[PDB]
Amino acid sequence: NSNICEVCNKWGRLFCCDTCPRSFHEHCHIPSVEANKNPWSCIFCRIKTIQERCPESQSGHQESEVLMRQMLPEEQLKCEFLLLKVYCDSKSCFFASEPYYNREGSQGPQKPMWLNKVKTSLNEQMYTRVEGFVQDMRLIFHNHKEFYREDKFTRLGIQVQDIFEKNFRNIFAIQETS
Ligand SMILES: [Zn+2]
Ligand SMILES: [Zn+2]
Ligand SMILES: [Zn+2]
Repeated sequence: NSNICEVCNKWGRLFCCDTCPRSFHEHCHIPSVEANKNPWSCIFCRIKTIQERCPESQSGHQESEVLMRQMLPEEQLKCEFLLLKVYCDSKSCFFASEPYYNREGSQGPQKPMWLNKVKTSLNEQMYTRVEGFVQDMRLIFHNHKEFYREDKFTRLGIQVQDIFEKNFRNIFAIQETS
């Protein structure tokens, strides 16, 4: 197995996947690495299994259909993995914890949002459809773009949203378009 966490790229107290060479810190994995379970399979492995069991699950889908899906176990897993893919990018640090807003010429958002809040919400089964999770994820970046206006820091929101959107299209097999 790897000697660094797959998400944050640091060494430490790592839990190793039994079916692939990835490793994870306990709370870097989503869901948090399970207490017992030998063997243990990471989220990357669990998602690959879904695909392998239903190869047709990779044919293209419409986003509008994906968003209306209820959060049954497989859709819950897919949202967890998509959230983890965002945390995998180091620029996710900017969006992880609760933000505050005090900048001359801007007003904070009406509904603040952050990655750790989405993480808790998934853990607590607060989303009933995929739409709930995707709306909160996109709100993170939209709030950032609006607040930072013409400061070049706005680009961080664009960058991390692009990771999100690429991974959303991949994980939920969104039909490719120009
Ligand atoms: Zn880590
Ligand atoms: Zn694995
Ligand atoms: Zn099948």
